[PDB]
Amino acid sequence: DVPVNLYRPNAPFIGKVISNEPLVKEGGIGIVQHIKFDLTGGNLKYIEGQSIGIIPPGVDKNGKPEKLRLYAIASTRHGDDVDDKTISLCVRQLEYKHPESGETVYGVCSTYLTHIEPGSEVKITGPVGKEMLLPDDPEANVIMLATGTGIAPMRTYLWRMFKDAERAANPEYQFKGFSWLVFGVPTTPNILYKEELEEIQQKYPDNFRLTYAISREQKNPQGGRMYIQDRVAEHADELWQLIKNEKTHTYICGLRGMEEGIDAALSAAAAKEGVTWSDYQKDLKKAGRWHVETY
Ligand SMILES: Cc1cc2nc3c(=O)[nH]c(=O)nc-3n(C[C@H](O)[C@H](O)[C@H](O)COP(=O)(O)OP(=O)(O)OC[C@H]3O[C@@H](n4cnc5c(N)ncnc54)[C@H](O)[C@@H]3O)c2cc1C
Ligand SMILES: NC(=O)c1ccc[n+]([C@@H]2O[C@H](COP(=O)([O-])OP(=O)(O)OC[C@H]3O[C@@H](n4cnc5c(N)ncnc54)[C@H](OP(=O)(O)O)[C@@H]3O)[C@@H](O)[C@H]2O)c1
Repeated sequence: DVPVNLYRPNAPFIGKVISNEPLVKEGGIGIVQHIKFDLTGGNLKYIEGQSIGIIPPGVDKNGKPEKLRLYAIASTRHGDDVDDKTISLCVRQLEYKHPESGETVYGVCSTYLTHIEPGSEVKITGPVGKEMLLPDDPEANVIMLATGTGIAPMRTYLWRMFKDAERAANPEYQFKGFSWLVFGVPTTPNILYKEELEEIQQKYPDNFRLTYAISREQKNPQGGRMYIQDRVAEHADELWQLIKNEKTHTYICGLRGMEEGIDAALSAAAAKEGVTWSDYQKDLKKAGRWHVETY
């Protein structure tokens, strides 16, 4: 019983922004915002791992109304206030140089979202998605591999697993498994949710492990920027040991470029033991224990 499309793109939920809080500390690169919306009055229900569409105001270059952009939900089903009245997103402002013009360009929806004021009414659709759901089993193991805003669904899992108010609100889900987050961002001030992630590891050293790939402050053994797949390769044998456990789920969220390198580290470790990764991975997919959301 997973609710999907309670509000469709043609008839979105309209809710007010409650707050818009900066996640990149001083010295960091660009802007990433934690935005929380009010759902009271409507009936938008959601669970961890799902996404929502935001429809920004305006029309594109062709005179057509702007389409929805999808964003991973960043709060648990209860919302950040733990009262079932809200929903949060974790949004990067898109900013780039035009290939042949040199001008600074900004994305439409991510600029709209990152500069939104509390009290603004926003078009919301969904929730959508069944690919990234957490298992109900409190004895599952959870491997999370995340670049940038890819942390968003991981935040829904981790908070559900480890937040005081969440543990008090979910008596049927007291997590006892092993949890491992590998998180790739460019700088320390760019570590989204740093303090809260570090708080979790301190309180649950046996249930949660936190590994960073800080791409501009750390180098991989081969001279390059420290990326996710370099952390993966570094712990490849242990991770493969853990993936072989039938209770283990793996979640990948962020850049598609992280996948090729993850498969190569694991293909190597799995071959040491006479197992062809790509076929085993095929089975994991079918059994629904390999979860991928790249964009
Ligand atoms: C499943 C899913 C989940 C997502 N979750 C999140 C999330 O949690 N947080 C988040 O911030 N985003 C997330 N996104 C991405 C998000 O949906 C938007 O795509 C993003 O915010 C940019 O939208 P925009 O409207 O700001 O940019 P737009 O105005 O739509 O512009 C994007 C277009 O800009 C062009 N572009 C980009 N770079 C260049 C370049 N270098 N040179 C020339 N053109 C370029 C491309 O044509 C691209 O299609 C997710 C996407 C998907 C599909
Ligand atoms: N990471 C994502 O979730 C994602 C998804 C789609 C698009 N993007 C692009 O990145 C911009 C910012 O993204 P955002 O804040 O989520 O992420 P952001 O903080 O940049 O974090 C992305 C991390 O991925 C690293 N990285 C770059 N190329 C990689 C590769 N091939 N394999 C593994 N890791 C790699 C980046 O390192 P360096 O920059 O130091 O190389 C950085 O540490 C977006 O506006 C978009 O242009 C990112």
